[PDB]
Amino acid sequence: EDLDTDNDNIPDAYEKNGYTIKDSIAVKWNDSFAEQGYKKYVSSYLESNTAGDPYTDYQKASGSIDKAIKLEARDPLVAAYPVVGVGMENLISRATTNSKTDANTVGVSISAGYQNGFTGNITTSYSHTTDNSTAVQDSNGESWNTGLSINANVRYYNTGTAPMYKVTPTTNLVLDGETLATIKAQDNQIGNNLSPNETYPKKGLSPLALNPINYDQLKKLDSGKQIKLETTQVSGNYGTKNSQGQIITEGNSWSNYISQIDSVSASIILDTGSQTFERRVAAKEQGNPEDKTPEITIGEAIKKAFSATKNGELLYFNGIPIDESCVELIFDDNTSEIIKEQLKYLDDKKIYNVKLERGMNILIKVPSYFTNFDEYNNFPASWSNIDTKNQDGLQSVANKLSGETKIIIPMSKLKPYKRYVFSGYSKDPSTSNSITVNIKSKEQKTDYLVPEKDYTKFSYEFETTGKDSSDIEITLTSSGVIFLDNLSITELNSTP
Amino acid sequence: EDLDTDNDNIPDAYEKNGYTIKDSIAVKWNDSFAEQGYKKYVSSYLESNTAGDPYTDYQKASGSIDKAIKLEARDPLVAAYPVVGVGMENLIISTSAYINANVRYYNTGTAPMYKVTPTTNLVLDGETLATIKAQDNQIGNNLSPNETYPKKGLSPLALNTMDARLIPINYDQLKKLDSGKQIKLETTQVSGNYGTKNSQGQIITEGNSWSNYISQIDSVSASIILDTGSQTFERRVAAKEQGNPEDKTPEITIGEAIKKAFSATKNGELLYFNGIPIDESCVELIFDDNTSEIIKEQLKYLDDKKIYNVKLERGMNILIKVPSYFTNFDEYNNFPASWSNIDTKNQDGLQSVANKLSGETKIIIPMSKLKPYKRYVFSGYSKDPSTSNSITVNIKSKEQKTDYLVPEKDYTKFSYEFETTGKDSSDIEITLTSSGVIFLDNLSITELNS
Amino acid sequence: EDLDTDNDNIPDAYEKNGYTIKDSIAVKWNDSFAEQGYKKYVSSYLESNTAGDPYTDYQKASGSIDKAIKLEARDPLVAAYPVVGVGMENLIIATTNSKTDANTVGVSISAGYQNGFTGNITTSYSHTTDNSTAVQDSNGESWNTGLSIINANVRYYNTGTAPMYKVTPTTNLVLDGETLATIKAQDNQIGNNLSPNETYPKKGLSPLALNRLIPINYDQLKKLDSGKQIKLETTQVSGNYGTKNSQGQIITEGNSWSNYISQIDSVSASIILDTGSQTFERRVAAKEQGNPEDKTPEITIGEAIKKAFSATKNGELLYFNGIPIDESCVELIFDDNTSEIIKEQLKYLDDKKIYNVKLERGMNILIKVPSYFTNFDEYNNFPASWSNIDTKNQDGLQSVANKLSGETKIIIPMSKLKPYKRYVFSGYSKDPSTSNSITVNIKSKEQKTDYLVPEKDYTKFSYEFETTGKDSSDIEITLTSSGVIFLDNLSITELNSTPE
Ligand SMILES: [Ca+2]
Ligand SMILES: [Ca+2]
Ligand SMILES: [Ca+2]
Ligand SMILES: [Ca+2]
Ligand SMILES: [Ca+2]
Ligand SMILES: [Ca+2]
Ligand SMILES: [Ca+2]
Ligand SMILES: [Ca+2]
Ligand SMILES: [Ca+2]
Repeated sequence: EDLDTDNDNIPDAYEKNGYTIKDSIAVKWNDSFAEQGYKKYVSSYLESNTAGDPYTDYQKASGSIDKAIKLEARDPLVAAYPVVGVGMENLISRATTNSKTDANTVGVSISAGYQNGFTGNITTSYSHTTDNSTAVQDSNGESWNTGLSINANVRYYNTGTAPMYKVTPTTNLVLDGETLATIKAQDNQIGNNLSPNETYPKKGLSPLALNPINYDQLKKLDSGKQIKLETTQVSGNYGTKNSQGQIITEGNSWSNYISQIDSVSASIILDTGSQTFERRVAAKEQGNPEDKTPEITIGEAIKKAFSATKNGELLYFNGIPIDESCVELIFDDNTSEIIKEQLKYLDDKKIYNVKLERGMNILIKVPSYFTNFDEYNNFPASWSNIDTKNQDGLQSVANKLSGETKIIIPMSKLKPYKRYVFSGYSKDPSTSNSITVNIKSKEQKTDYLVPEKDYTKFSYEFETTGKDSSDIEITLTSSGVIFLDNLSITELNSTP
Repeated sequence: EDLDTDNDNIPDAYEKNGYTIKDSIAVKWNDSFAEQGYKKYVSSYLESNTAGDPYTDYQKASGSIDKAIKLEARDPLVAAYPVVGVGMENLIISTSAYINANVRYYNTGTAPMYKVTPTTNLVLDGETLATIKAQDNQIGNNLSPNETYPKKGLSPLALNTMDARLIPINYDQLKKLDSGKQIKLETTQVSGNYGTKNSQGQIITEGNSWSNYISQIDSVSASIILDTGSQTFERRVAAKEQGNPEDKTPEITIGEAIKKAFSATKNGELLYFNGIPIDESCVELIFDDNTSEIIKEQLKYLDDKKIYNVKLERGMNILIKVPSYFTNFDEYNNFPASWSNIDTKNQDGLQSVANKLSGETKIIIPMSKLKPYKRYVFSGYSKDPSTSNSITVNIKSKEQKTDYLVPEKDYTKFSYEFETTGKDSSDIEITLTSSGVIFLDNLSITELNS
Repeated sequence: EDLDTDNDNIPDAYEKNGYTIKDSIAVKWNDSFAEQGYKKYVSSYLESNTAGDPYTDYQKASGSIDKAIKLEARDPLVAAYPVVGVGMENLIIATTNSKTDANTVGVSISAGYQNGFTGNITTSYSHTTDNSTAVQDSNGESWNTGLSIINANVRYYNTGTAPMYKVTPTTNLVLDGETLATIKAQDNQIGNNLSPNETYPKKGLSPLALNRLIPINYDQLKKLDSGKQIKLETTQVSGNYGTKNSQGQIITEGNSWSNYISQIDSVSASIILDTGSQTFERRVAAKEQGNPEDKTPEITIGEAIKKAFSATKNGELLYFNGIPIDESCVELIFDDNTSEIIKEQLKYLDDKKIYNVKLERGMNILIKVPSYFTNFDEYNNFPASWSNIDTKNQDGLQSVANKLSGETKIIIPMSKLKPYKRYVFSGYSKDPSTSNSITVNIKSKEQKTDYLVPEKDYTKFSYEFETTGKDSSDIEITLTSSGVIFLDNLSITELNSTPE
């Protein structure tokens, strides 16, 4: 075991089967290393840069890279890749917020039930975190025509795993479908450095200010739509070591690698609700028989990309459960088609057990409130008539629904002018009971549900209107006995 | 031995344990070296730049770096890191309207910065007036630590160019300035260089950019700030990654970190900066949420129950605010106004002696030596073996404070937050009462934010 | 020996002790070399550049550097450092400039000095780049005449030991507190060459016109009218140094002097010598106090002065181009920290001389030679002769004294003094009987009288007197004693210029 075909100081056999770096030397992987904290790395023995990034497999695995790079990008399959966008703080004035997911979720259709095996949803307008949508937070029904009777505050963000140096973004002013001009940061709106999961200017500093609109767009802006600001391209550099040991970011353009990484990877986005992450994971092309990129499943990709913890069987991200049945998976058309085609040949019927291919797009939307009756409950109020003396749950226990259960959801906790979906898993062994669900919202809707012998997922939509309004009431009425588990509420796009 | 994994001219065995530099070559540490002035250095044996700065462990330890770098940054665990800001001295508006301001750059780090080009924000109330970047006319060639540009004894430089003349667009914001508002100045980013010696021996600061190292240093270190009331120092000390078994960064406590970072002397047990006590009980410690949580979690597993014995961790933020007036009844008393009901015959103090109080203590503080319109706190430690007396405070301030405190069997610290407003207002009255006989020690007064 | 730790072509044993360069190679020092004119060099054996300048110890000692560098900087302990400032000599909406006014404005003169410390203390110690100009065109009229409700003439100067190439000063144009604008030479006010002790343009050339138009307020105009204290601050200067290359050519292109300014200022002590007309600024390297690995040699203050200013030691007293610059023959001015260090260090010395105190890092020293000084031994530069002088004595401070019994008068014409300037009259007196008394009278703009009592040994006394106008009464100084008194080393030193 001494061959090095790609010449990156890792033997072919070790890199094919499994290796780890100890004392700056690659060693064969042994299962006893897991408790000591070492991780099992695998990469391609024919290419020195498996993920397509500036750093080779040895440099990533051994940590011999910039120390500002996230520890997730030390896996050869996870690329070091900045994701820089621009978000609007104020416009001129009234305070506004921004969302990196609304454009992705605006085009998802929610149905009452889900088909066999497949659990996630399908979007028609999949977008990345660089697309940003503005939402006015200081609106009280007034229009923008008042006052005038007829600059801009921005703050760059990084959702990638690598820092970008000398950031020069280019953004388009989208007048709800119209473009004034393309604007490029000339000399004073350049960020010298922008670490992952941080903004420029840093938190605690005033939003950046950079140096007109017609009544037709004012009428559009006043009625139901808000301006959006998205980046067409960003130019920046990366750091590498000299022969004298210095770090240089000059001539090291990130644009030399944008196209290569994007074409050998699969895009995955995780949205915790407060902070958002976007990762690229390398995959192999199907036709080529000389492509030696390791093949891993979707759950392994999630664990490697987001450094989730495998506490038993379910993955946990900083304590938040991100398991297949605890989140809302959103794919585009092609990825959903591939997953559905691959699921019929798999007896497990799990999305996370499906092999990861290049070109797939996955979005994970973590619920705002989720309960599983085992260890996790973050609902603002406790559900009524909770039964836990059962051992027939989806994972550990379930809820023995016999009668009526209600939940009190204050309007203050939920963001106004937003679209939500209520989801959960239900099972009825007798297959002779009916479920009636009523949601109290701006519009009251009544829907009937027929559970099956095994666990199935249901979903119902509702919207919240107005900061000052009535509470939200959800009730579950059962004719007989119904098994309930893994109830959750996720936040979809905003509404006019 | 002679094994050098990282190739930085220090053997791995020497780095794992202590080592020191004698005659520009590394040697094993011996306890007899401390009496001759030599210092004990420990660093990671798997990396050449433990702290993340442009200088390796051997260069820092042996002093083979720029001589303008402070001696604190000669320790491999303390980073050589400039902290450059801008401070506004005068503000001028005149005629539309032309804005000129008088500023002066500051450096609170351990390394000089060359060719300083700061960027600062002009904000009056949330809204940024403009983003200003210095031009060739107002770039500082040299900015040494603990020094300003221009140096002391020179007039502050004026900033009135935006290459041009700066001019606000609308007048409503300028008119709102008179409506009880002010202009704020904060530093967004600063450009600059560091010196390295080339193959001919000359110092070069041309291709060397400090921005190539900001993200890396800020990511592998902990931030500590020491404020003595007159001059402020900000330091970065390297810490290890929690989940990495291959991270060989040495692990040190908070007191060791402070001693290394600020070159504080230690006479037996206490820590002195320049004769100013900076001990755990002699200053005010301020932490953010995460650092406070880590410290509280780690304290319950430690018998001594001291902040300075808690292991330093990556990402922690510590602020040390040295009290302006501090007395310990032993060797230091700069209080302008004497106390009441004082009996100095005791031996049950925190370090040497204490003060015997029987009843209540009230202090009338003259405000002549006090800076107007600043929040203050009066702090100290109290002892009560009986655990049967209650302590309450009667405080005269903007909002009158009446709170209750229960002394413990051992020494306990009392500090109550209050806001003082009005120079031409009523005198500040502070009253504290105890039911029985109590022992009090380490009394101090500290300025805070206003 | 042969060991060379720092790789600068001089053995460590040679650097720890003295050494000298003969035939471009270092040799061990011998006491007999002083006759041939050779000098004894010491440097740090762990450092190539002891002084912190771009030139190593061997390059400095062997003289293999730019030939425009003064022989003072041939010593490895004396840094090759340019001190470039801007001076103004013409006002446009005829003028002299003093480079040691900010230092002497804050010095307070007292009659008596504590035993051992025969020096003064300043409050606003500044360097020769901080320059103040005094207008002499006005004879009593204000600037408001003629115009009521932009290009000035300047000339750079160098008081260092190294030439500056491609000089680009950044002068701070501050009138009184308020800074109107900060300006910097761009293309036509850049000096290609500026040798030490030289100006740009040269002495026989007209001053260059300073660079659009800057508004001037009116209140500051009458502020100048009340008192003329216009200042011309130089915040920074850009320039290059010359070094040889592989071809053998002198190169001054990427050789920025700013790469070395912070390093030199951090490992050295600043000393300024003012010789009445010309002013010199030097930097001498010193050691770190708490560093066992710092091998910089330790020298005293007198040794540092002799090394830095190339003074000649004629016996035991230092001489600078004939002018005596000994401790008792000049006016030493320190700042607070240097003064307290010297005061602490004197009480552990038997001799109790400032020149015997070890030089330390961060020290600031200013030397101002008196305008008129006599010692009754060989030097007497007063325009007139002191009356009632008894040269035949042996109890003098160095050789002889002035046996005083009665009254002493000196005539001093006003044309020999610069008007509107604060002055100091100083000397040493001693009375073995410890019973007589001395009274003095100074005839100046104010009639001031002070009393003085001598001691068993010599004790310096200092008194103030000012001048006003070019046409006024002559300055008369009276020395009156009851019994017999010994006087020696009488001097008059010119301090700052008083406001109009
Ligand atoms: Ca390989
Ligand atoms: Ca490979
Ligand atoms: Ca469950
Ligand atoms: Ca090593
Ligand atoms: Ca090391
Ligand atoms: Ca005590
Ligand atoms: Ca040598
Ligand atoms: Ca040497
Ligand atoms: Ca004499």
